[PDB]
Amino acid sequence: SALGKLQDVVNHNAQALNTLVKQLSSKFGAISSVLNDIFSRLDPPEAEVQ
Amino acid sequence: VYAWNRKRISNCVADYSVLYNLAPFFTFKCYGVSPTKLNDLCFTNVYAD
Repeated sequence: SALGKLQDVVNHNAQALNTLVKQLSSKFGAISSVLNDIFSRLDPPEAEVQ
Repeated sequence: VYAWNRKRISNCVADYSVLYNLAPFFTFKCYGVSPTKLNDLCFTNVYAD
C-alpha cells in the first residue's frame, strides 16, 4: 500500500472509462438499445424520436 | 372470413418481388417492420391467413 496514490490515479481513470463504455449498452427508455434494430423495426417518423 | 385458413411457412426462401403479378393492386400497409428491407432479414416462423 506504499504506492497507493499512483495506483489510485490509474484505477480512477480505468473505472471512469469502463463506466463510460458500459453505459453505452443502456436502453434510455428505448424499445431496443441497438440502433440497427431500431432502424429495421420502425417507421422513420418514430425511429426519429427513438 | 369466419373460417379463415391457416398455413405454416418454414424451411424455404421467401421472395417478395414475385408478389406483384400474382396480386395486382395490392396494399402492403403493415406493422412491426419496415417493408423496405424485408429482403435482407430472416423469419423463424411465418403464418399465412
